[PDB]
Amino acid sequence: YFQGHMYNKTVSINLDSRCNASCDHCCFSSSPTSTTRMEKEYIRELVTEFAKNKTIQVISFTGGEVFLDYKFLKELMEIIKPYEKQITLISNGFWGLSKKKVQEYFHDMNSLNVIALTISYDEYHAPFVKSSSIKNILEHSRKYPDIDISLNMAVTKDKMSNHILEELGDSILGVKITKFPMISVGAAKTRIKQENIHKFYSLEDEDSLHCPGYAIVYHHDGEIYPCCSPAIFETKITLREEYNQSFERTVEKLNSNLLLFILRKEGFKWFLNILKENNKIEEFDIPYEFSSICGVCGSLFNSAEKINYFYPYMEKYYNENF
Amino acid sequence: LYFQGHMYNKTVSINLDSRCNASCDHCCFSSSPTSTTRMEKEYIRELVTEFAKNKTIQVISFTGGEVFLDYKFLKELMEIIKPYEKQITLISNGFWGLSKKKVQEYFHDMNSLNVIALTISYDEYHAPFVKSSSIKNILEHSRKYPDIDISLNMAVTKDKMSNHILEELGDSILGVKITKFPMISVGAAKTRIKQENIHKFYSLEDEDSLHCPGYAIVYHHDGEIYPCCSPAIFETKITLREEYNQSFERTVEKLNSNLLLFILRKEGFKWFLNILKENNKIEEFDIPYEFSSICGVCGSLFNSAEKINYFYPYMEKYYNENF
Ligand SMILES: Nc1ncnc2c1ncn2[C@@H]1O[C@H](CSCC[C@H](N)C(=O)O)[C@@H](O)[C@H]1O
Ligand SMILES: Nc1ncnc2c1ncn2[C@@H]1O[C@H](CSCC[C@H](N)C(=O)O)[C@@H](O)[C@H]1O
Ligand code: SF4
Ligand code: SF4
Ligand code: SF4
Ligand code: SF4
Repeated sequence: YFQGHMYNKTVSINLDSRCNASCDHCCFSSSPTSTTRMEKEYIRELVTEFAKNKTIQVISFTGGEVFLDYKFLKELMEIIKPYEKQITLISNGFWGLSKKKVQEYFHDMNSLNVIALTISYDEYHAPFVKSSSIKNILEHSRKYPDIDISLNMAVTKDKMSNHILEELGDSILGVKITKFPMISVGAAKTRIKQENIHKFYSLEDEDSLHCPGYAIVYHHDGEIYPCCSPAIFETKITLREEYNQSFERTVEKLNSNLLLFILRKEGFKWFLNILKENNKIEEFDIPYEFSSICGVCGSLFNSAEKINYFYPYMEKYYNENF
Repeated sequence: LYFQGHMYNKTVSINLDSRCNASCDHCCFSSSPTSTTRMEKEYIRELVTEFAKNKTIQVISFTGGEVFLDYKFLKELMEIIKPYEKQITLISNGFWGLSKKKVQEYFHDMNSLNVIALTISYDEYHAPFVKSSSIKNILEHSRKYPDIDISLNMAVTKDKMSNHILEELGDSILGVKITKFPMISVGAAKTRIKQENIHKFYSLEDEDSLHCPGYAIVYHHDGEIYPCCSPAIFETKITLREEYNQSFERTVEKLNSNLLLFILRKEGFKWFLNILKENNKIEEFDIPYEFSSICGVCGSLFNSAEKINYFYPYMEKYYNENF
């Protein structure tokens, strides 16, 4: 039906860049002193709109650390509750230190339709959160089979989290664990040696270079991104045109965005072939090797000059097709 | 204009054979190269043809045994499904990863035959039968096929937690969903593993946490049809086959009209446990106080015709009160 929009069923909101941790890989460079965030009242309005929206099924919350201002998170989950939307959360699990706190939060999550909780723990998070805190959360989650539990571990060649998993003991039984490489963005750009980042892809294997898929995120910088990959936040791709924009308008802009249409239909080779034919790979600092497809994305579109360079080619594509 | 009809009709699993190249000490099926339990090949072709033609089934899953052992047969079944465009899932011990030719050829076939998920099982129990490098070859090659969801399932006990297994896989596990899970004490796990080494972190006190993970129809290699994928269901007297040539529509109808399973789903295990507790039947029914999974309660509640029949008057009362 031309505009079918298979992106209006989920939305993510990044509540704050503030975090109790200061992870050396952090794509947001989050820390207790981070000040980037949308205003609380503005977030209440966004959440109220997402709860009332008839197509949205799932609302996800991320940061930063969303459990740091738990009173506000619970307040937003209560706005959604009469509308019966599903909620997902991601956390560093610092709150797991008290088993009593873990029991209160799980009681709330279960009564507020939280269907998934992802806990991030690895050698990068370890200086900030104790292993026992993660174990308390993972162990208590067994009492709530309707909450899908995941453990996400960000790794490098020198920090593969092998001993982290062992210290977690049997608390990880039944938990989906995913170890993933670093995206070279934020604190990972300056605090991690590039040689320690796993390189799985190169500029020549163009057949594997396809975006995994779009998902709308209202970010703590006040912008709107087409996915939640750490790489996207340093790009200049935004779906925001004004302060008070509806989700119908955000979805319409995502579906009519020519760059994103070309990226989805043609893959990253359409853009890489333009830079290669114009001898711009070195001028635009495209890395030869990357840890993920998102690494190409971030390097192609992380400046106004780099994005604008494609505009005459996109205009030609629009005229040729359609 | 039609409210919700039958549930559990969007997926089906078929267990192709109990034969396997491995002889894992935990195996719920007691699979080995000498296992003879299996439905006939032609009978399976008919089942797969019916599932492919079926209007509601979206996903067809294959398991064993080791389904890649008789690759020619598996590929034939996947080819029957192909014109109907159903999604397929596979689970394997990955013994075929030792051969680079098999890895390339099998991934090409899976991608062209709409295989959306492949689960590889590797742990200390599988390790004597399949080399680590074989698993590594499969995981590494899977990166070239991003539309195939890859999972690593590791069966563990207190004495065999598979800690070194993960380390020796290196970075081939990056992006792979790993799940370590405890044992269900069925099959070879009943006699070859000490009960003390099986994790038992679920209890009866977690009454509100006692819910069945969900029903999924399984056409098993013993020729029976089961309402779920748990190794524990085989020991219950809960089955879905009434005759040799039974349609999938009939299997679904039987599952949806099973009053015990309706009550179990809607009310949870506490409905049955509360009846036992009120009449002091927990010890008479050998209900364990601790268990590795909720399926452990299931197995103990319904493992005899007399236990199932004990609930009949209460379920009849429930049907009359509700509906
Ligand atoms: N440079 C980077 N590359 C890859 N993953 C990164 C990253 N920076 C952060 N992440 C991951 O992005 C996820 C969300 S971070 C925000 C949620 C919360 N503070 C948490 O840590 O879970 C975490 O799993 C984190 O490890
Ligand atoms: N007693 C038991 N308890 C729990 N999981 C078991 C089990 N016996 C077998 N399994 C698991 O059931 C799954 C399917 S076994 C059949 C598929 C294939 N041979 C394979 O090993 O993957 C495997 O992950 C296996 O480890
Ligand atoms: S990765 Fe998560 S826990 Fe670590 S600094 Fe970033 S926001 Fe905080
Ligand atoms: S390829 Fe680009 S748009 Fe697609 S998920 Fe990765 S960063 Fe986002
Ligand atoms: S667990 Fe899988 S690989 Fe091991 S014996 Fe059983 S069927 Fe074979
Ligand atoms: S609780 Fe019973 S019916 Fe449900 S999956 Fe486990 S064994 Fe099967």
